Amino acid sequence: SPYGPEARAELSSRLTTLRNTLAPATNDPRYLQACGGEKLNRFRDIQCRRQTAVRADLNANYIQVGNTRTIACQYPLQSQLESHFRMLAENRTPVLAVLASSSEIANQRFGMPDYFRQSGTYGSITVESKMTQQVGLGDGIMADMYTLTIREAGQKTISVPVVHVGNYPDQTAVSSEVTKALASLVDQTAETKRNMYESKGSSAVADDSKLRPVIHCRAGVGRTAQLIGAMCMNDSRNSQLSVEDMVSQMRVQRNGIMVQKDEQLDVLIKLAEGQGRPLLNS
Ligand code: VO4
Repeated sequence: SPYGPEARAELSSRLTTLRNTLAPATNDPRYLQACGGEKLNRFRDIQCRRQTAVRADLNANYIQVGNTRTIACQYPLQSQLESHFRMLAENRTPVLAVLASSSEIANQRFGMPDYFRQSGTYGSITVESKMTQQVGLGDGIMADMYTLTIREAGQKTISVPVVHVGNYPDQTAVSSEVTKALASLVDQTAETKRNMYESKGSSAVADDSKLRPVIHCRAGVGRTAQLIGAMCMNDSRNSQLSVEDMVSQMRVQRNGIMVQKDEQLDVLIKLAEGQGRPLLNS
C-alpha cells in the first residue's frame, strides 16, 4: 500500500498544490529579480528563489535535502560565465555535474556555452580544461570527466572535477540504475576532492555555504532534481526523509518545478521503494 497507485497519486497531488503555491508572481518577492539590465533567467518561467540564491546575477540556489547540501543552477548564459566561474571557485566546488548532453550543448540555438570542455578567459578569470576519466553508468550512458583549473589575480587557484553525462537522453528519463550509478560517481568524486581540502586544512570545511556539489542540466529543475534526490538517498544521515520531504524541500529552495516531469518522479519513487523509504509524510 505504501507504494501503491493511491499513495503515488496522493504524492503527486501534494506536489502539484505546492508547485501552484510557488508559481512566480510579477516581481515576486520570493524570487530573484535581475539587477543592472542583464538577462538572468534562461527560461522565463524557471526562477531562482531569492533567499537561497548563491549570487545576485546567477540563476542558482543553495539546496539542503535532509542533511545533503548542494547547489542547483541553470546552464549559465554566455554573459554569466565569469560569475559562474567565480561561484565555482568560491565554493571550492568538489564536483560539477553537467547533465545537459553534448547534442544539446552543440545546438547553438540553445545558447549553452561549452565552458567546461574548452579553455578560455572570461573577464578576469582564466580557465583551463583537461580531460580525465570516462565512467560507464549503464545502458550505454557515459560520464566524461574533466578538471577545470580556475585562476584569477587576488584569488586562490581552484581546480574543479567535472562529471559530464555527454549522452544523457533529452527525450526520456534515465533509469533508477543509471541514476544510482551517477549519484555514486558524483558523490565519490566529491568525497575525494573534499578530502583533499580537509587534508590541507581549508577553512571551507567549516562553512555551510561551501564544498557543495554543483549540478545543472539546461534549466536545473528536471534531470538535476532527479540526481539531487538520488544523492540524498545515498546519504547515511537521511534516514526517514520521505520523497514528499525531498521534493518539497527542493521546490521551496529553488522553484516549484523541481522534479519537472512525472518520469523523473517515477525514478525517485522506485529508488525510495528499494530502500523501504517512505513516499508520504504521515
Ligand atoms: O582560502 V581556503 O578555502 O584554501 O582556507
